[PDB]
Amino acid sequence: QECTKFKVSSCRECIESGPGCTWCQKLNFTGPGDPDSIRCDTRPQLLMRGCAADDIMDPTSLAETQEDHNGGQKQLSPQKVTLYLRPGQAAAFNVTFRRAKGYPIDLYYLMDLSYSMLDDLRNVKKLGGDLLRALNEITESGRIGFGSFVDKTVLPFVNTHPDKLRNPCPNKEKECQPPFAFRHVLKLTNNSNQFQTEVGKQLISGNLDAPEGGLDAMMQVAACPEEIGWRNVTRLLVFATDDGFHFAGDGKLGAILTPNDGRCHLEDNLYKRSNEFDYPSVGQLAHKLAENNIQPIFAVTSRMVKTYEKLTEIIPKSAVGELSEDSSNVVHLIKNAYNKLSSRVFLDHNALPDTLKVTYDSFCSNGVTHRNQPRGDCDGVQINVPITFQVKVTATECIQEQSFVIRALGFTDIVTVQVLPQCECRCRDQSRDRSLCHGKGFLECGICRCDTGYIGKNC
Amino acid sequence: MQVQLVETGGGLVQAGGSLRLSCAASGNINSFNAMGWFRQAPGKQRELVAAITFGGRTNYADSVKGRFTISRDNTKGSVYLQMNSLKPEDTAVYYCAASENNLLTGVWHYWGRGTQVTVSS
Amino acid sequence: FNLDTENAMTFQENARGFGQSVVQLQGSRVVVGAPQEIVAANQRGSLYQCDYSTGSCEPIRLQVPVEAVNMSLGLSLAATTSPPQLLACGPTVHQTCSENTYVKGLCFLFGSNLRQQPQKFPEALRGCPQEDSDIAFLIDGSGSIIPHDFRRMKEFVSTVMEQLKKSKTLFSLMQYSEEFRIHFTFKEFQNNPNPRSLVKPITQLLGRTHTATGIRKVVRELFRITNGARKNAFKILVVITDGEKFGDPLGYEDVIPEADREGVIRYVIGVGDAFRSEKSRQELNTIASKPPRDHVFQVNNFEALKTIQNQLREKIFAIEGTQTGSSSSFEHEMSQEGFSAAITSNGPLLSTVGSYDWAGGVFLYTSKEKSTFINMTRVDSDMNDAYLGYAAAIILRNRVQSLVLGAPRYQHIGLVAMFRQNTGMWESNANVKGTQIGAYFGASLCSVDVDSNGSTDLVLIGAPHYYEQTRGGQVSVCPLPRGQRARWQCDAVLYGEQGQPWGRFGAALTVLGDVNGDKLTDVAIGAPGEEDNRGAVYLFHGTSGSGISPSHSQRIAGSKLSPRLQYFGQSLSGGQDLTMDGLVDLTVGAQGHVLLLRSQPVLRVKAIMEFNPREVARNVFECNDQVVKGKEAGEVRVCLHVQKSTRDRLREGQIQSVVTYDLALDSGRPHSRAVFNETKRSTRRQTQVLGLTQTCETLKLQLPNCIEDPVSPIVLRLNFSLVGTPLSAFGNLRPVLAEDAQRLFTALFPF
Ligand SMILES: *[C@@H]1O[C@H](CO)[C@@H](O[C@@H]2O[C@H](CO)[C@@H](O)[C@H](O)[C@H]2NC(C)=O)[C@H](O)[C@H]1NC(C)=O
Ligand SMILES: *[C@@H]1O[C@H](CO)[C@@H](O[C@@H]2O[C@H](CO)[C@@H](O)[C@H](O)[C@H]2NC(C)=O)[C@H](O)[C@H]1NC(C)=O
Ligand SMILES: *[C@@H]1O[C@H](CO)[C@@H](O[C@@H]2O[C@H](CO)[C@@H](O)[C@H](O)[C@H]2NC(C)=O)[C@H](O)[C@H]1NC(C)=O
Ligand SMILES: *[C@@H]1O[C@H](CO)[C@@H](O[C@@H]2O[C@H](CO)[C@@H](O)[C@H](O)[C@H]2NC(C)=O)[C@H](O)[C@H]1NC(C)=O
Ligand SMILES: *[C@@H]1O[C@H](CO)[C@@H](O)[C@H](O)[C@H]1NC(C)=O
Ligand SMILES: [Ca+2]
Ligand SMILES: [Ca+2]
Repeated sequence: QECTKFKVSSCRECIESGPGCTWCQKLNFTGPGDPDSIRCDTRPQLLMRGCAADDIMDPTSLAETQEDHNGGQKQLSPQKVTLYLRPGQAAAFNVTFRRAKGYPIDLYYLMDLSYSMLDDLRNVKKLGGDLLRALNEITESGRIGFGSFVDKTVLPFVNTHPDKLRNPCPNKEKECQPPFAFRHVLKLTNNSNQFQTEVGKQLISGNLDAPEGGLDAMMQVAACPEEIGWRNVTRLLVFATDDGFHFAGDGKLGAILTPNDGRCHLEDNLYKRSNEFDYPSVGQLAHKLAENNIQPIFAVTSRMVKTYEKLTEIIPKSAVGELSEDSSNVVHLIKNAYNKLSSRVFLDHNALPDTLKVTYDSFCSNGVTHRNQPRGDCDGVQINVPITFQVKVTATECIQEQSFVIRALGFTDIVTVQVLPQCECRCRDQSRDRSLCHGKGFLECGICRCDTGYIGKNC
Repeated sequence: MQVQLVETGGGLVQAGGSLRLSCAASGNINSFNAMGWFRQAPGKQRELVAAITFGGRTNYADSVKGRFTISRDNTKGSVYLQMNSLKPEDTAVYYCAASENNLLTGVWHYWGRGTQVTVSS
Repeated sequence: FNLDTENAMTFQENARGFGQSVVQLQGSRVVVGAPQEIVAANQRGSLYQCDYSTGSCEPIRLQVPVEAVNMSLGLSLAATTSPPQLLACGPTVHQTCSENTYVKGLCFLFGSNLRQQPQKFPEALRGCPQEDSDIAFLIDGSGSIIPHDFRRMKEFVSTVMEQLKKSKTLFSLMQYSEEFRIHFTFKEFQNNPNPRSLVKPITQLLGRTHTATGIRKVVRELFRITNGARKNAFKILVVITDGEKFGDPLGYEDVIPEADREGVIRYVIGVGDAFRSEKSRQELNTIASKPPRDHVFQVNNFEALKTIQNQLREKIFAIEGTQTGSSSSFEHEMSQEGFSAAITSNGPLLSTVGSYDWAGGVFLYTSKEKSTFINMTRVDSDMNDAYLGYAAAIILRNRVQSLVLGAPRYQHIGLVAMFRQNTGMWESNANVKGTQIGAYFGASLCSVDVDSNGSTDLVLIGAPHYYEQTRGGQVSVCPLPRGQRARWQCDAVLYGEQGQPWGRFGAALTVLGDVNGDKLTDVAIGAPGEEDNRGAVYLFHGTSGSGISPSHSQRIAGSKLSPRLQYFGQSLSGGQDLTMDGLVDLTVGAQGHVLLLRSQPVLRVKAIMEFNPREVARNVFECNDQVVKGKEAGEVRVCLHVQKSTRDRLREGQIQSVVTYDLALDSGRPHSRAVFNETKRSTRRQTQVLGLTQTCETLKLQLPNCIEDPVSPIVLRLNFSLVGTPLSAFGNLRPVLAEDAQRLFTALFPF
């Protein structure tokens, strides 16, 4: 390869000078008596000049596998990797993903109850076991829940006049509910009969502006796992609406300037604290969804499809489906959304320092081969079909010891990757009375280093 | 359009005496505008002696000026004829007429059946 | 890089919202709004005046109208330095009409002083929309109207009454001839709401066309509360005439002014061949309300009355609402005027974010009697819910002013458009869209004149909710087009420091002018969400070439200033001197706290190292083998000049500074070829207090005679460190050496 040397006083400084630099530690190799920086060079220049690869010091970057041994086979292996990184040399280790049989699906159906969703509300009340039956078709022990949402209860998001706070619907309607931010209606249950009675009591509502506070409700679903009752396995959040959504900064119009804190504020299963906090941002919600492993399914109407399709870049584990303006849409769209979510696997890492660089090569079953990618990306993933992701990690300096995790998005599995440096030539300890050059120093890979003796020999 | 006219007030009266004729219209006040009184003496045709618009403009024949007064009350759908200083030459069958239109000399389709006024010398 | 952090002056008061809007006044004062302070019931928001000398803030007198209820005054602010003015807006006035409330805006244009009550903008609040409509008809019954056409006119009235009775409508009709004929009142329509039942038995009048007196009896007798007209209702009269007034004792000069004092809006349907002449059509224009084109149309015969009734339904609906149907598109109502404010030279502007179902719009009260309302060209559902006007800024094109607007919600992606006027017509010059969904691109706008040409070179667009892993906001560098008709294209992008993904970089932007004395305008960008909402402010220098430097020069964190700071950088205002020190000050807003950062004068150091014995002379290489010591004279001259890179109105005679000399001879070799007079090694360190005049010091070097043969010249390196002594006046304000100042200097002495 290539090696450049300047002002090299040690074996360590030689290895730091480039990934192609090697060091011979032969005694009295400096025949002319000239500077000892000549000792650092490439392997073939030194190998022809009297070194035979044992005298050559060449530390190389390494990957170690310490996979946990247990009965069965987890869906992501190896589980622990140790890397010794030399600056300029990449370490490669290869990670395998094997889709399991799926898990008991938790579907929380968070529904718009604006007046344009009136005919949608009648059908969703009567869906009941059909939602559970579709969940029980893919995986066993499915479990369903319900929530509802209108915008925040201040101007201009709703009409705050007391006559219209009582009936926000059009004046001829009198099966109408007052406006509300978020109501948790049904805790997650396999009992379709409690779904029918509790959703059946919910009345349609109305608001003033077209965008609504659905993202504010999605934050409360993700920030209140005990009230929603999220089992860890296959968290899914159906988001049905026919309008746009407010997001952070919109609350300034209602003089609401405190940012969303990401906390749970369900009191009496109502987000009565919506007037106190602003709407969340997209990235704020996307962070909380990835922590709690909740994958949204956006069931929006046709005029909103291309708008919510843009969210899939910021929320990687999300899906968009067309709603039929009466919720007569097939739960096959909800079923196909889960199939699109399950065919897409993303392999990514957390925040890294500027010293470390990570690439992923993605080998996929019917999803083609990718290389040098910022994140792993495979499509067409099938159950019990292994796929393989090649991680290459490169350090640009002698890094301090550190660890980071690689996680498959949509899943709780983690590959813990500990990174250690490889800059020491690991030379043999001398510091002995027999090994004293002119009475001072020690051998130190063939360099007699001065013991702060100032004027003298080899100093 | 259906309008029916009935005369109320006719009878026998002495010369120099007085008599008031009245008539109600059996229909919509919006369905007729101008009203008038005709009289038919023996041997003669029907003579318009007093007519009134809906707003109260009047016209009188010269033979009855200073003696007869036509007046109306639109709240009762009625028009009136106060006949003072009656003469034997005023003996006639008097008709009320009404028009769908508001002219004093045109289209008197609606007619009462008339009432007899006889003035004795 | 020269904003004083240690000697910062913090203002504080207990009022909810204090720090949510700051603006530098000219005369050493900072006006801050506290939009959520409940000074009294049915009032919200107040304003305070903070002076640099008196370290406390004082409230501002509030001339609030009675129905400016829950106003949140102080949310938006703007001021002009050259004419002393202050524009304070509360854009949440609540008008609780019966069955609806509305959120509108109200502003105040103060002058040089504050006990003078300002010019109210708008002077009149837009008001309660009138409730329910009283529609009267006035139909010609002249003998000119033939009987078949008269029933066509009756059928016209019946169908229009059938079409206009959506809900809560009262109707009346009066024929008009020689005499005038009340067929049914509003009360009679309310008891029998069947138009055909009321219209069919009507018979035609005949005679002279007394149009003027008929209008008078409509205003007096027909529009009368004893006949069922409702107070504060819409009063509409539709006159159907043959258009030739004859025989009426009254002219149009009499009855039309009394029709207008009662507020009766007049529509005229002109029927027949009478109006083929233009003179007769002008008489129709006399009857109707202005403009005549909306209120007058001509039909060739009574069978053509059917043609106008299709459009007349839309025209009469238009008063209640134009093409509205259900889910009404609210226009100039729900507007929240003054949500963003700015003061154009011609007049104060204020944005109506909630105009045309929150599509956004901007008022321009140049004289207040004319209101120049400005949104974009295309009218579609795409523009709905855009919140345009949420950041409003002005640009200067050769000292002629134009306008830029921000719509952070255009299809849930941000949008910024420019407007210029063309002979009184404000048209959209260009537009720039965002790319990150939910980034709120265009929430903050900032026009930058780098060279101070009078020509704005650059518009800073902020996307504070842009989420890019560690980063938590973005500012787009978007230069104005030169005029080649190229679409407006953003050349660069400014990020914040990595590590705060929810930092909201770009939420508030300001121009502070030249702080470092480089003749180029510098900018500041606030990130009030960094360090878990303990915000920070970044400073970016201007660049030659009319750009902004991609890397910031000074990051001022709100944690270091005070532990109890929060949202440091939510409001920014710079460009003026507040301390009268000639130093461009900068005010920052936080939650409950407003603090001003003073600019430090910049100094640069010039080092000259000159030797008269720069000649080698090479006498020393003839040593007579005696004991070798450093011999011969060592004349040296080391002058340091420190000068000001900044112009201030200080006296400039009190600029003291302390500098530390470090000198080294033949560095980089194991033993040097020279030593000094005193130390007997190759090292020197001197401290010396220096003014702005050149202080020069001669030294003595020592050269041993016989040394290595002359190959390499002797070098004398100098690294230094400058600490400016603080001023006795001006609040102990410390001069600071420039960031890019060269701090190493090498001297040449040949061998
Ligand atoms: C990842 O697994 C692949 C096999 O699927 C390994 O790649 C092969 O490496 C050998 C060298 O040992 C080459 O000859 C082949 O051409 C490679 N094949 C492909 C498809 O890349 C690779 O070594 C593994 N990565 C590791 C261990 O880091
Ligand atoms: C803004 O107007 C509203 C009107 O609803 C006020 O809010 C409520 O006012 C009633 C008055 O009887 C109180 O009983 C409630 O307690 C108020 N609500 C709350 C949450 O306190 C409100 O006070 C007005 N704001 C100001 C500043 O006057
Ligand atoms: C921009 O401003 C214009 C004029 O102020 C708006 O035009 C009005 O549009 C409504 C649509 O409902 C019509 O009913 C009105 O008759 C129009 N007024 C006119 C032409 O004077 C326009 O809607 C505004 N908004 C957009 C997005 O263009
Ligand atoms: C001149 O340069 C020298 C060399 O860098 C500076 O000495 C350093 O000082 C710092 C502060 O004490 C130490 O952390 C370094 O270890 C020192 N390095 C060496 C090689 O001594 C010195 O501070 C500089 N002086 C001035 C006035 O700039
Ligand atoms: C299913 O429902 C029954 C009651 O209907 C409940 O007792 C049981 O725990 C539920 N099981 C699961 C796996 O949800
Ligand atoms: Ca500058
Ligand atoms: Ca100053």
